[PDB]
Amino acid sequence: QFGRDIADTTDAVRDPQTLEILDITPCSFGGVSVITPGTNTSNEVAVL
Amino acid sequence: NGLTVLPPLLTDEMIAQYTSALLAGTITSGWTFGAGAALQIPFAMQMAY
Ligand SMILES: *[C@@H]1O[C@H](CO)[C@@H](O)[C@H](O)[C@H]1NC(C)=O
Repeated sequence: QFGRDIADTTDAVRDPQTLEILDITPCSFGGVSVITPGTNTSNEVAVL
Repeated sequence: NGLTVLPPLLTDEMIAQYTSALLAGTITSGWTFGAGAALQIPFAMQMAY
């Protein structure tokens, strides 16, 4: 009915209605990093 | 799952450019490229040093 990764994270499921098979991928997340020169030089920034 | 893997700053195809520069210095210029100047020297004379 459902599938596990090497570390026992669940990573696939059957739809119980149409018995086709779905992968589960986490919703994307990550660090917002601000690239800045020194404030003395400029107030402009770029965001990674 | 909260866990992340960040990339290295020097990519593997760019570490391999430094190892190439280090041995291409070593093969053409002995140790001298450590002491600032890459002085060429023919290799059978480097091995005599
Ligand atoms: C940087 O900011 C400090 C504090 O205002 C100031 O003393 C210094 O002169 C500044 N230097 C430059 C290059 O802007």
